Amino acid sequence: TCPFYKKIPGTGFTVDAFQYGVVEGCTAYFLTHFHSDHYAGLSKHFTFPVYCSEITGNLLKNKLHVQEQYIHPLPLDTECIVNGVKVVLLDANHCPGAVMILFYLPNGTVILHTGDFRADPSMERSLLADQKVHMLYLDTTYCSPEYTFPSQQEVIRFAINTAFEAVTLNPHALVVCGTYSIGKEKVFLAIADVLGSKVGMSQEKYKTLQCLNIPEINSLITTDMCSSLVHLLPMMQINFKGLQSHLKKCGGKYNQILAFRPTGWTHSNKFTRIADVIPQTKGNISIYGIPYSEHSSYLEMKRFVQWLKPQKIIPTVNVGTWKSRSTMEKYFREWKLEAGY
Ligand code: NI
Repeated sequence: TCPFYKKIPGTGFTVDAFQYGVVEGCTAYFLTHFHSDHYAGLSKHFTFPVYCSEITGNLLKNKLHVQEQYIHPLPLDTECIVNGVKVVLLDANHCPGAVMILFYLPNGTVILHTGDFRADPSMERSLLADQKVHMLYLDTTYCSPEYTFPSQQEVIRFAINTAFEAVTLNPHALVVCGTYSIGKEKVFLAIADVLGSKVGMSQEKYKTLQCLNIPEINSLITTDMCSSLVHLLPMMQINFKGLQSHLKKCGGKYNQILAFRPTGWTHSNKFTRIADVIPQTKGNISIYGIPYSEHSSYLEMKRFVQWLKPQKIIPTVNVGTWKSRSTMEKYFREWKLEAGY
């Protein structure tokens, strides 16, 4: 049964709630972004309206094959009426097509649902700066002070330099990047760029990428593996036994892989900086875990919440245990007492 934190009071609207069957009362199903925990349930047979970004609509149409008439894409940063209720979609700084949604209720209450987000100061000068927000449905993936990670720009810097050095030291070395969903395209697009290559990938992954309205995309990516020296592979496959496997397939065109595993947080964030990272090494194959996050650090979250000064906060992540719930509320109270709202 759909949990209360997926429902928007005083509307027929639900958010990321596609896996419960028909939800009694729901006139409209919003989808914040194309990630499978959020879309779980969708298929060609859905015949209720979906509201989502243009880019999420492309993925629905071409990867799940939902019928064009049930996909209502909306532009960002634009006041739109949906079943007689004003809404705005805002960029979430998560993966391509990912949005937060502003709901202006008839009674005058205002609700922000963040979907998944990496909070950023640029949001403080969006349409959000114009009015008060009473309820906040918040991505709490990393709502605990151990969760620090570097900026995306830092991480991209590290990657570009690592890659560029190896390739210039050994021109028969391959770069591999692991992937399993949309997100984090910047890692492989930045490396490819520095090296003068397109990124090579399977046919399903090329198709996924051709949905994303990335500008100049036909120049950056290809399905021809031989032609390219940055390859994408399934994240499952990014290990020694499966990289060796892949190192064979190329057929003696490269003598050394240098792979990158973009991760979220891992416990070595607690002890080591980005400039002091090292790989695992079994022969000629090296593997960097790099902590490129598309979720708020604790500090980024805390800041955003203290600027917003919401009257109420409803968690959408880590809500399944009383211990996580309790710890979260404790941080919410600290924040509010520090900030005086
Ligand atoms: Ni996500």
